[PDB]
Parts: sequence; structure tokens; C-alpha cells
Amino acid sequence: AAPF
Amino acid sequence: ANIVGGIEYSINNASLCSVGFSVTRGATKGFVTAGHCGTVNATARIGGAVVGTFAARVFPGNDRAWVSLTSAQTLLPRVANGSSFVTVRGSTEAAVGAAVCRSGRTTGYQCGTITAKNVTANYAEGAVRGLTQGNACAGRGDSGGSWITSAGQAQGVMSGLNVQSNGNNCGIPASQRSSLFERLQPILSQYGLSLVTG
Repeated sequence: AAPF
Repeated sequence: ANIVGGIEYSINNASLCSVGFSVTRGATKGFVTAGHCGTVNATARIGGAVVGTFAARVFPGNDRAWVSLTSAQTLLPRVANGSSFVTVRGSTEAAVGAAVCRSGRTTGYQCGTITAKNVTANYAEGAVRGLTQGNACAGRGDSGGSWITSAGQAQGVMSGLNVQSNGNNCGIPASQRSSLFERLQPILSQYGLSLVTG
């Protein structure tokens, strides 16, 4: 999961 | 600029995010967005013009921020959905199973359901805890954008997703999407914000  | 949830704004003439919701803190106009979009006092722009600065934020740990606007801004109780709008009626938290939609400047308006709550995302910068997962798709650019039920209940703001090499998670089945957002209520009480409703 990556912020955006 | 008319402040509508889901529209693009730039941070310090460089990154893009999307507006979550119009809020007020007393006489001050603002909008909630994601914490990772900017640091305190970074300059937000909508269409070239300066609309405000980051007042506060928390990222990582949480992923939340509000942008205090100049009073020229016109706060509106809506969230963009193509050329249409969804009216913001309140902030009743929906349950897992409920259908929910989200708006952002990259993928537009997308709907799905809330799949789980209290998820930890392990971002490169640190963990962000307490996020809700839904399976509507999103992309780079969408952070900070509105998550909202069709009945108008504001749920939160886009935090992150399991992004593929096309910069979004719309080319994989909903079953595989983990699109996470920060819950609105804690942001709202933490900054003493009132949501603009129509």
C-alpha cells in the first residue's frame, strides 16, 4: 500500500 | 475558487492532491485533505491561484490535514461526480458492507464497499493506523479526496492504495483492491472543524  | 470535494489543488507548485470536504473553524474557511499532501504552511493552489496554506497535519501515524483558506474562497457542501455533485448531509460513519464512493482528480468518482476497518498501512515513511479499507479504485492524485455514501454521509479522505504500475488499482478486480482512507470524525474533533452541509 502506498500513500498519495 | 469554488471549493468542491474531489477537485485538484497543488502543494507548493509541485504535488497534486484532491480536496476532501469544506469545513469551517469559526469564521475560518477550510477543507480537510490528507496529511501526506503537504506540510504545515505549504501553499495550496487551485487553478494557478493561491487559495490557502496547510494549517495542521499528521502524517504518518495518522494521515490528516486541513487547509485554511482566504475568505475569497466559496465553500460548498458538494463532492464532484462528473458534471454532477453529491450533497454533503452529515458524517454518519457507515459500517462494513456499506457501499461508498470516492472522488479525486485522477480517477474521478468511483464506488465500492467498505471491506474492513482499523487497517495499518505500512508506508515507506512509517505506519498509519486506523484506516478504513474499501474496494472502490483510486490512483496517484486522488489522495485527500472525499469518500462519501450516495446518501451524502462523509466518511473520510483518501490515504493510500495498492498501486500497480499504471499508477492506479482500477485494472485489478475489486476483490484485490485495498484502497484506504482516514476516518473524518477524528479529524473533525481534533481540529474543532465543522462540516459544511446542504
